[PDB]
Amino acid sequence: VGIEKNSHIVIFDIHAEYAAAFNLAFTLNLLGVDNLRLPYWLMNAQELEQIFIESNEHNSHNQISQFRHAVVRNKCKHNPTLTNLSFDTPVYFSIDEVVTYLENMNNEV
Amino acid sequence: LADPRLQFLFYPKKEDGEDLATGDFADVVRQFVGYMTKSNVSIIDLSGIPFEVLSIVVSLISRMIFDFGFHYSKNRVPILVVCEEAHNYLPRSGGAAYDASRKSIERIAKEGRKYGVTLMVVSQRPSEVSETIFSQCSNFISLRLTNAVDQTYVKSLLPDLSAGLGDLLPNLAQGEFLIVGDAPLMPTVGHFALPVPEPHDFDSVIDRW
Amino acid sequence: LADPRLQFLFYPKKEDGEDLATGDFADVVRQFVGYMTKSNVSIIDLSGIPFEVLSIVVSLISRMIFDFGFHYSKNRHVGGAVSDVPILVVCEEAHNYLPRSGGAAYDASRKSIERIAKEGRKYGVTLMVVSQRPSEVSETIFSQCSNFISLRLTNAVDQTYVKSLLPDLSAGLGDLLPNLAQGEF
Amino acid sequence: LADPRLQFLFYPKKEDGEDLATGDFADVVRQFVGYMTKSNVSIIDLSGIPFEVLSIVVSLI
Amino acid sequence: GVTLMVVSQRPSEVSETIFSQCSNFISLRLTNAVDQTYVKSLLPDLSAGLGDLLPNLAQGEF
Amino acid sequence: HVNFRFQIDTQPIGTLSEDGEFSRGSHSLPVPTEYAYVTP
Repeated sequence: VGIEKNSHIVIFDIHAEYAAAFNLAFTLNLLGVDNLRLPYWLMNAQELEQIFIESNEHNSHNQISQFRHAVVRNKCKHNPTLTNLSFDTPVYFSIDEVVTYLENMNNEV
Repeated sequence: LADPRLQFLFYPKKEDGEDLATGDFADVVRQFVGYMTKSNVSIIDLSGIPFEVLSIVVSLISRMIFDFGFHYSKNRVPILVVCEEAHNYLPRSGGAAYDASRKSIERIAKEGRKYGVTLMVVSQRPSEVSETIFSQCSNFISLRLTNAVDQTYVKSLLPDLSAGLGDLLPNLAQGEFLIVGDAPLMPTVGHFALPVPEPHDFDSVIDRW
Repeated sequence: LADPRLQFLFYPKKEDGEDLATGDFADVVRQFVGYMTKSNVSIIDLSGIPFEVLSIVVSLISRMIFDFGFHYSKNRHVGGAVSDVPILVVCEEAHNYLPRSGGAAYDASRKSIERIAKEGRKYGVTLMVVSQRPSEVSETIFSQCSNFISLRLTNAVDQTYVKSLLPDLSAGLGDLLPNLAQGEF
Repeated sequence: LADPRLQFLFYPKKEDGEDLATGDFADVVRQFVGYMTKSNVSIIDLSGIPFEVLSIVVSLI
Repeated sequence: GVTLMVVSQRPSEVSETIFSQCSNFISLRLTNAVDQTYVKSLLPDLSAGLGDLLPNLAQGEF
Repeated sequence: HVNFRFQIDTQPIGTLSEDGEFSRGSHSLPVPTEYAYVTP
């Protein structure tokens, strides 16, 4: 990086050992935990499954289908612009609303 | 959701105090890339991130770093991803907990040159790192490797290494290296110069608690 | 409830006899940490506790101590220093109650200790693990350790594993393990 | 469609400038195969073409 | 009456289905091992003594 | 015994100077007819 041309480096740093080397022409966004910004909804199908779903319940895939098309429902509610929506679509949405959606399934009468 | 430290995943704020909107998607993307002129460096610090949410973060970042370049070079400045302590999150054989990442990285190792995204791997224990990633590495740099298993394992990968060049590895001194691959005209032994700058009342607490 | 040997945690009370109030939950910490600034060895015996619910106990204790360390080290995060109150936790025959093959009753404790291995180094909590059956335990915990000490090993099924782990191993010195004499390491 | 690179295919125009029609299919192959006799080495050059549609390009040829 | 000719800087990448058809084979200097050992399996009349000479060929040697 | 003969085999581990420094990793080769001492 010409220290003693366009090139971008991204460093996975578990042990946090690299700040001192670069402290001195080139920007130094020294990202951190709180400084970080990241949404839950950008994820793709399978990690959407991972974070919250767990497999112990033996008829869980009932819930998998419920989940997968549920969030689609919530997005088409929050995406009246878009048509023929599906789960994989990473477009804005809210999860508390789907929490209430599934809650009403307990409220069933 | 009540889990405090994970809050940053569910509900983030900007400086103004607003909940994130879709418009700044690109903005957060350019939190990584940044300006095309005056190229910059990014340092993720993974210590604070919990251990159970470590794989997912990295798969997500890999997805973005890959697809941005896809779409930028479709019609036509490379980026490189440096993975330290690789073996923690790319094991040879492991359960689902670390599989989510295995899939993101391997695909690049299959094909990502066209886009300008390229990897770098660092491993103190090269044997316990998985099968697929290494074979797609053009050049190799090796410092001292004392343990016995790794001698044979690394001897296998690069057969340009003579029958005798293996014995050299345990006798390597402080800052001496062996480079083999396409870049060098001839296999050679070398020395590193040092870098500058080098890398490096209970009531009170329960009140916060 | 009729069991008289589990009343203590159900009925933990001072000599005064007054019931517990959430207003004060400091003393539970005090005993483990011991003191603010002076060496404090603090033993804990687990024999009397019935062998059924040991895991839950250890899990709760570890949770508390780790949280304490974390928050003091955060006050230091804003203080610009490392937490100068470090803790060491010695676990003998963990291979009894942290196996490779474990039931759910063990899982709910395993995770706890697992935590302390992967991140605790940052905040000031360290483990020491002692065993007689090396291969029996989950490789997960044993993989984190950096320094190692070995005595005589006449057994072979247990021999061949450790030879895989230790970092600076050589062929010649390794074969001395089986024929060592007592009091040698 | 706005792309100026891709219009040669979208808009093929002859020496006279007449519209393209199914009336003359055969002629289109004549350039690839060339003569009946006194054969010549036709050369395709793909440098100028964008690297996006090349896969779809080769198949029909 | 329609025939094919193929040229490849690195052979082992491309789908072997296409290579298997070819009957006559030409080779130049080849160094990379993963690219090397694969070829040896394809070509029909290869032997050890001649194959060993493949890597150390000079430029313009076929 | 066929006089007595005792053979010992050894592996290099590093170098030590006279002043006292210890550098790990070696490049030198000791020629024959040279003495071997027991570490004080």
